[PDB]
Amino acid sequence: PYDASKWEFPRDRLKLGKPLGRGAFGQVIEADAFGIDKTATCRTVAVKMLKEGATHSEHRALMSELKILIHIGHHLNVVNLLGACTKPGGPLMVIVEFCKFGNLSTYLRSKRNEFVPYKVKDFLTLEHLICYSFQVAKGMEFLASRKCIHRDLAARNILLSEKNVVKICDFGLPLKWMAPETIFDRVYTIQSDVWSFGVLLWEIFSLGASPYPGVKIDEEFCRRLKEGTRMRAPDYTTPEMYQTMLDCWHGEPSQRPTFSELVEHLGNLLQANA
Ligand SMILES: O=C(Nc1cccc(C(F)(F)F)c1)c1ccccc1NCc1ccncc1
Repeated sequence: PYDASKWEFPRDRLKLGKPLGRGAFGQVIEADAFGIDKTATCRTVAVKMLKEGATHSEHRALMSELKILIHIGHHLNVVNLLGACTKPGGPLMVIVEFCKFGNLSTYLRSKRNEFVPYKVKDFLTLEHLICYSFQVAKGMEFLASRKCIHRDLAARNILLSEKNVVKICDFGLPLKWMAPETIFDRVYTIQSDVWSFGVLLWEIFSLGASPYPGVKIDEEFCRRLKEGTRMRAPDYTTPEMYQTMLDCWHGEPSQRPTFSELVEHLGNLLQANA
């Protein structure tokens, strides 16, 4: 059940602004929420709202997401729920903390000319890339502990906040990030998200490059994946990091590492890079 006293926010205390994403359900927009932090301050927030012409299935989907977000709770590497507009008088709105710097893929592409493996300014290092990977693994380990499956784990869903802090989100087909059991059997598990994490590692260590470059996405691509074909090492990877991708891309879901194993593994690589 939904706790109104804890999550209900007044529509009049919200000032909608610049759009961030657009889907068939509605849109993600940037807004200013006045006194959302049990105070009288102004906070910039991200709002997911339904269009005027909305399906009952669309309303159920946004309500489910609100319930999933209430269930998740707070974690530093997961977008935090601040409120909701569920009461009649306007459209259904889901309010989360805003991430100013956008998605990691777009950010890393803008920093290709600003990369050095290590410092002996506004530059990325190997430590940064391992840190982002580590933070995503931590947030995914938390989602697994709350018995949640992401369904769309990709760099476009990894947002960057202040102090190099990355947060897992969901703006919502994405065959490049999909595990073989998800394509061929439609099985969605936490182990199929491990496969997606491997693709996300490739995105991080290629500095925002698109997975499977120049490869046609169809039936042949799918048959090659099932046959054991894998992506070659990206341009900015370490040998250990590429092996971690290959472990995530194991054909058998049970033979892939868990997010808890990846947290420990990436945590040690961060130490070893120093
Ligand atoms: O991400 C949202 N919901 C969500 C749903 C399911 C799972 C998870 C997860 F990933 F956290 F488990 C998160 C979300 C909700 C409301 C508005 C924007 C949203 N995202 C885009 C955004 C853009 C800029 N700044 C912050 C966020």
